[PDB]
Amino acid sequence: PEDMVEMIESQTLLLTYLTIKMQKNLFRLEE
Amino acid sequence: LAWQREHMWLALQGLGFESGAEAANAGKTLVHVTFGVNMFDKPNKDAFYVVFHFLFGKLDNVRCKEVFRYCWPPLDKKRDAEFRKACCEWLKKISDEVGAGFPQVVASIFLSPGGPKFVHLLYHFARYVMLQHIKRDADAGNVFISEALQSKIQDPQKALARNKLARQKYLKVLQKENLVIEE
Amino acid sequence: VVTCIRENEELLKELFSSP
Amino acid sequence: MRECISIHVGQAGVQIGNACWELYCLEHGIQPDGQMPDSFNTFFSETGAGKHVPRAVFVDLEPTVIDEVRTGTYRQLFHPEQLITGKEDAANNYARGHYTIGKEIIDLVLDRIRKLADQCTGLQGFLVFHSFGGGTGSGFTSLLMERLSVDYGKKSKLEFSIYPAPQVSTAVVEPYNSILTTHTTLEHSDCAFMVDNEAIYDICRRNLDIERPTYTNLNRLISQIVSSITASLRFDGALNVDLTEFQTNLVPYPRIHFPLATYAPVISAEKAYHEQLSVAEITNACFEPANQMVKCDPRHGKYMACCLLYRGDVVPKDVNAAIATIKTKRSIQFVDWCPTGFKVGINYQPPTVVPGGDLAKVQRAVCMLSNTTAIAEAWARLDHKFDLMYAKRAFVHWYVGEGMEEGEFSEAREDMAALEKDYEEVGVDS
Amino acid sequence: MRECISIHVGQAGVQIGNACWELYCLEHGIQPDGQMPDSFNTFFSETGAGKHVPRAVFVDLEPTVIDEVRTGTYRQLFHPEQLITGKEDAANNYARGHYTIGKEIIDLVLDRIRKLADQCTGLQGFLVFHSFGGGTGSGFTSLLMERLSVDYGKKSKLEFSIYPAPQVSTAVVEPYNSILTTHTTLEHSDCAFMVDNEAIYDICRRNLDIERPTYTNLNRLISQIVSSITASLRFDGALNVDLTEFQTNLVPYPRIHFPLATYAPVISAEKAYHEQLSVAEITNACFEPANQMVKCDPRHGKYMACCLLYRGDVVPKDVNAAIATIKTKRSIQFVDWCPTGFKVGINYQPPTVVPGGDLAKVQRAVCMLSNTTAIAEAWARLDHKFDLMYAKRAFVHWYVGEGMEEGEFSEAREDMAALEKDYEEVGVDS
Amino acid sequence: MREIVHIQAGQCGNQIGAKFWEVISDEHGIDPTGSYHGDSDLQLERINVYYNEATGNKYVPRAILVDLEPGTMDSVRSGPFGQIFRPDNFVFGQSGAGNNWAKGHYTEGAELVDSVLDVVRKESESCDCLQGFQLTHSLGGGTGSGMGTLLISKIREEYPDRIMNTFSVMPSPKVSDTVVEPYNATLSVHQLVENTDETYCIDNEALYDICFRTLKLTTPTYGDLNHLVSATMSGVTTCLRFPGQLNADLRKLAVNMVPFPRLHFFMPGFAPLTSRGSQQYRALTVPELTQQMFDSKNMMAACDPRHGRYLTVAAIFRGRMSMKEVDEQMLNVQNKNSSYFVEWIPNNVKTAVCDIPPRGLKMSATFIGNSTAIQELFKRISEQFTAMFRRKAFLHWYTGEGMDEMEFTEAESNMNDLVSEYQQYQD
Ligand SMILES: Nc1nc2c(ncn2[C@@H]2O[C@H](COP(=O)(O)CP(=O)(O)OP(=O)(O)O)[C@@H](O)[C@H]2O)c(=O)[nH]1
Ligand SMILES: Nc1nc2c(ncn2[C@@H]2O[C@H](COP(=O)(O)OP(=O)(O)OP(=O)(O)O)[C@@H](O)[C@H]2O)c(=O)[nH]1
Ligand SMILES: Nc1nc2c(ncn2[C@@H]2O[C@H](COP(=O)(O)OP(=O)(O)OP(=O)(O)O)[C@@H](O)[C@H]2O)c(=O)[nH]1
Ligand SMILES: [Mg+2]
Ligand SMILES: [Mg+2]
Repeated sequence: PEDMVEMIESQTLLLTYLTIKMQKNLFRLEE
Repeated sequence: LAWQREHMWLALQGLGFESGAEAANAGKTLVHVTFGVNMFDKPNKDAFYVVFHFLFGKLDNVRCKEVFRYCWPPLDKKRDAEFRKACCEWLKKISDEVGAGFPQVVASIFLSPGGPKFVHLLYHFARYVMLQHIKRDADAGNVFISEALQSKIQDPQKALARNKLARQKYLKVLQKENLVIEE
Repeated sequence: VVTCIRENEELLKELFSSP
Repeated sequence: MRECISIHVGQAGVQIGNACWELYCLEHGIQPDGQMPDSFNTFFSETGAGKHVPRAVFVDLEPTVIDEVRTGTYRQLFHPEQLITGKEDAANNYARGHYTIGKEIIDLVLDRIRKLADQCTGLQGFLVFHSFGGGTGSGFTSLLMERLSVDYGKKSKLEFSIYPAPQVSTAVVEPYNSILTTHTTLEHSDCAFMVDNEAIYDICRRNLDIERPTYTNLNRLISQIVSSITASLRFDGALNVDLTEFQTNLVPYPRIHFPLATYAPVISAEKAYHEQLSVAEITNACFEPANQMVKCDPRHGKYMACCLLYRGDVVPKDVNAAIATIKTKRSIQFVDWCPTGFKVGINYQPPTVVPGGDLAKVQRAVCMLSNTTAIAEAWARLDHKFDLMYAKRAFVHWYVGEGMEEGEFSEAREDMAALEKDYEEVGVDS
Repeated sequence: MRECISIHVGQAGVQIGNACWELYCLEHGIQPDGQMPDSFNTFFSETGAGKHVPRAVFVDLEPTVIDEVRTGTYRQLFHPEQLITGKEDAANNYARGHYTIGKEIIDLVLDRIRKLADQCTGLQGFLVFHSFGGGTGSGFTSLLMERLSVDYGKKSKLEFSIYPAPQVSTAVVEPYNSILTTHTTLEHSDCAFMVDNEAIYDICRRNLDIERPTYTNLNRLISQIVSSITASLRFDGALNVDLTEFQTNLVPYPRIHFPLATYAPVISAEKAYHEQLSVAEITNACFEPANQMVKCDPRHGKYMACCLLYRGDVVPKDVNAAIATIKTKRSIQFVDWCPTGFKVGINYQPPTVVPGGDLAKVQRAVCMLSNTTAIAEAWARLDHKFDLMYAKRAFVHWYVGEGMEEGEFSEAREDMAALEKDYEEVGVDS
Repeated sequence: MREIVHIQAGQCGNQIGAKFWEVISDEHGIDPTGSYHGDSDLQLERINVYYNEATGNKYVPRAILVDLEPGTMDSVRSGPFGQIFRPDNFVFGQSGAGNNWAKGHYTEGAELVDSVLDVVRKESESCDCLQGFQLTHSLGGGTGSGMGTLLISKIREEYPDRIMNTFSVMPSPKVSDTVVEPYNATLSVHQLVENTDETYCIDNEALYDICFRTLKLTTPTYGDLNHLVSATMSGVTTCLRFPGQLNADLRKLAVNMVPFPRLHFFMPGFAPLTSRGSQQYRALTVPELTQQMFDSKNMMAACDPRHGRYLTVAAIFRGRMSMKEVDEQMLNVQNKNSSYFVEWIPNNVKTAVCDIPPRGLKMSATFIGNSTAIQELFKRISEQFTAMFRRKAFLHWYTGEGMDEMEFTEAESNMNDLVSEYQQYQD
């Protein structure tokens, strides 16, 4: 049903979120 | 939809939900207001204050300190109306900018924060704050990832594939973190 | 799909617990 | 000397006080216009040339019940500033009576009470009539009792309250209120006389043969109990019992001060001609489960300390006889760490009879106050009721909307739980 | 306040106006010379000393019909300025009344109507009475409604029309005009009560038992419908219906405003005795196929919304009961998207009876105004006749000579075909 | 002291308020000119809850009569007990709303509502300690429904901590008089959900049943219906106006009969209601009062209680009665009908008692029910609403007066949500 593709899109969302959050810090950390 | 109470809490931690400090801003104790997942199944107005203030602060800073200047922390009842009228109008604007992607905001949901109707508004609110930060912290060369996420796909195979790409990105980037902090 | 779901959420919660 | 100040809060307390003051006036020969054509000193103050003004204070956050008294037959008795009334009632809300509607009247009633105390030279203690299930009688009484405890301190605060019945109840949010006020009765009271209305209904319909009794009958009965309690200050007898020595004998540990009251003989004037109401007969009718003022089973627990207040034509020899018989009853069992478990006060003045009452004119009367563990059962049932409603957080928006917290709900429930457990523990033997 | 200005154009209109004004004058007690030996305020202005001048404006392109008025019994009623006339009629020509001759006299009647509208403080709207068959009543009425819609804007315009008969036609070019008039009645009118003469002939000869009736009987019936429409304005009753209420409940979509009007009971004097014309019977009569004022079968369509105007000795409960019975009938079927489809108005004043009239005296009357798709059939048949004559270009030169174009005929044809298609569509269920 | 300011709007509301003022004036002993002529002194004790006192010992009702057609103002002024009202309180328009909600709410009512707010500000500041408002209106029209809704919104904005009662009459599917009733009913319910404290849902069909079956009146009128409604209206506030053995004001009833904020829709009822012929065969006692009041054929709203569960019930008794009898009877009702009562609320019934019986009777009883079966009342409307809105029939009036389609969507969705809440708590 839709509830599982919503689960997938939500987890994709969380992956994208946390990844960008740690990227913006690591780019700062390496410089 | 149990995962709605689940992904919310995870997404709550996604914004960096620390039950201690966010309870400390309100000047109240934690033992009297439980946080976590099973916090909005019943009327729970204190957890409502806390999560709503954190969620409005994570998205905006200056205007948040403005519209919630004469309200927070709404400990009394004369100043409580200020909170309930400053938050409802904002949520109504947010829902009108997105439309069908949001539940219609009703002030009555704020008279008793609880039940599935409040959890629905809360999950869509969390989604909105996540997305409007994926709109700002993702690179100018990658802003499309935001709208690529607003594209409500309907087929499961492509959803599988998108998760697949994102999770390999997750593994590689967490591995590069180790490389950078150790080397 | 559920397997990727589980690996996902687990890595999420445990990496959140990193200081 | 030996004065006392009565505080009547809420509608229940105000009406119970109507009954009580009619009784004291008839007892002492004082007319409802004040004049009397000594002992009255324990309740009345002699104002100039023959005017005995009661040492009481009537309160309500609502104008109606006090207005009945201002326009009633006793208007010339109470002096106008004793009757304090608000504007809008607590409306069955602990939070309103305590936090929002309550804070506007508190200094006024406190100023009146202080002016009342500056007139008495041997103040014994306060008597606080109220009701657990109401809004004012719960919240405003909590507030008043806390403030009184701060100001006066070591004075003995005795409260007579209308505890909610198991099945018969008049309000819906009642359990909620009854729990929160417990958080006060543990700390800011010295002895709490809880009385249920359903038990007095059963008493009336069994003893006095009144099929349809109203609140006035029940209030007359409660008033009689109060009169029997304070007679030892107002009269002379063979064995007097003060309030301090009474509290010394009746309360074994600080937390345990919730005794049961029971009056006897309560019979109609008609079955009275056939009864031979000896000292033994009324002494024993006190120990029956059907003559209880609260719905509980004294058989279901063990007694800890009993006080027998005899009134009228009573000699000590037959009191000793009756107490020895009760000692030889196995259905009446006692704790073991109270080898002697009886205080006896004997008084000379028989119990007066109000015109238009249901009780007859009898020569001997007993008021027995018994600290038993069985009272725990009562609390138990009410707690259960709470945990139904609170499970849904029903009606809680009214409370939290009025300056409350949910933490206070949780704390009141935890407190009542610890009280029950302390009772169960003190009951057990060694 | 609540005034309405009734424009009577063309011969048919002027005669239906003679009837209507006879009725209103007799209704409010205003004598034919204007004197009355409030309610009249809707249809009369009170000028000077007990003199009432009707708020009507009689127009015609021919003087004789207005000259009979000016010489008749009501010469003292309409002050001369309102009976506007030209010199030559349109001779059953749309192009003459609309372009050729109407342009010379549109301004006169417009000045007069502006004078009338200025004197009223609560204008409700206009009641345009005309025929579709003639040159004035089609052409000049179209021109007049166009200018009135430009001038007055949102004022509601209710037109009462004489539509041609399926069988009995007194004119030959009639369909042509009756088609061109459509291009106006769609856009510039708000409600159009078309009425066919043949149906009133049949109603007369059957219900009233009038062997051969003339135009005076027909005009009497039409005036009765008009008075029943405006009764809720002039007098007071149980449930009241303005003009805007009428239009709101009766018109489902903009293009759909052609309701059928019907009346009950129209019996003789002799037949009225044996019948007990209660509310149920007249309400069932309004729904009968043979009592319509226009020739069509209401069984062949679906009702969209119907307004019942009850008048006289009418209580609400039996109105409700009769309506419930109408609902539980199978032949009266309703469209689905209108589950609640009955408007009810109840007025207290019974219907008056003109002397020398054909109707009897009744205590209850009903005017039913129904929107049913069945009316489409009417247009169909007439359209066919159009499609016949336009097949041969007959009588068209008379139009082209005076400034009309054949494109205008083709355009009216397309417009009426679109209107039929809209009715066929709105009929269908989901 | 706990003053109540009353507000009428529309023909229905105006006539019901007129009946209300007749009966209440009879209660306190006010004659048609305002001159007190009663016997007991109690009648003057709290006359001020409803009546201002003008000079010369006359009393004027604290009521605001509103409408959009002057005909109703003239009709009310000309009735009996009509000369009591202040002339400066008749706020009328000049056209009427035409059963159009958009006209009452946005176009004309919006222009008239300022005068009404001015009059209510004057009256409310005139009073010592206001306790709330009473809006008597109907939901089916344009003036009543939409105008009273705009008025309620503004009032709540100005006095947020007061009580807000409404004796709104709802449409009924059987006895319908307007084609566009579902639209107005839905659009008004949407706002009554948010801006009122307790809504007493009456229904004309139910009152017709009360009159036809119970009173056996051959031909009932609107007078008898309005009489029943006014009986309930005064029965609610007897305790405000008279003493008793267990008082209960309006905020007491609000705190007791409303478990959650949105569930404030009640159905009223009255007892005793007997015919004339059947009167001498009846024992006027407390058991008969309670048996009649808890019957389903006696409710003033066309919803069967047997289809849901009483979340809460309030009984206001009037007269010299025993409290043992009252309480035993309430417990009996609850125990015999244990299935019609929810389980997470013990003791669903609140009882109050006033010492003064109504005019002519020795005792009476008023009943207020917060029940889940009221959801039926809304489902009906919703169905009808959808059946029209799908095709967008009659929508162009509402649109041409400035509304939107998004507003109809929101109104439907909110009515559905209220229905879902009630059904959820029914279990
Ligand atoms: N129980 C009662 N119902 C009434 C009464 N009068 C009218 N009604 C019903 O109320 C419904 C419509 O009420 P209203 O006439 O007030 C509509 P309103 O005037 O407020 O708006 P507009 O008239 O369209 O401007 C309709 O069903 C009436 O039958 C009454 O006196 N009592
Ligand atoms: N024995 C007895 N019980 C009463 C009396 N009056 C009220 N009660 C009971 O006490 C409880 C209600 O207490 P109330 O006096 O009504 O509450 P309150 O003190 O007025 O607080 P408010 O709600 O603000 O009025 C119910 O059990 C009532 O039945 C009385 O006169 N005698
Ligand atoms: N029902 C009814 N129809 C009438 C009446 N008078 C004329 N008609 C009909 O109306 C149609 C003709 O319209 P007319 O009014 O005669 O034409 P006109 O308005 O004078 O315009 P011109 O032809 O230019 O004179 C025919 O059906 C006539 O029979 C009447 O009094 N009652
Ligand atoms: Mg002509
Ligand atoms: Mg109206």
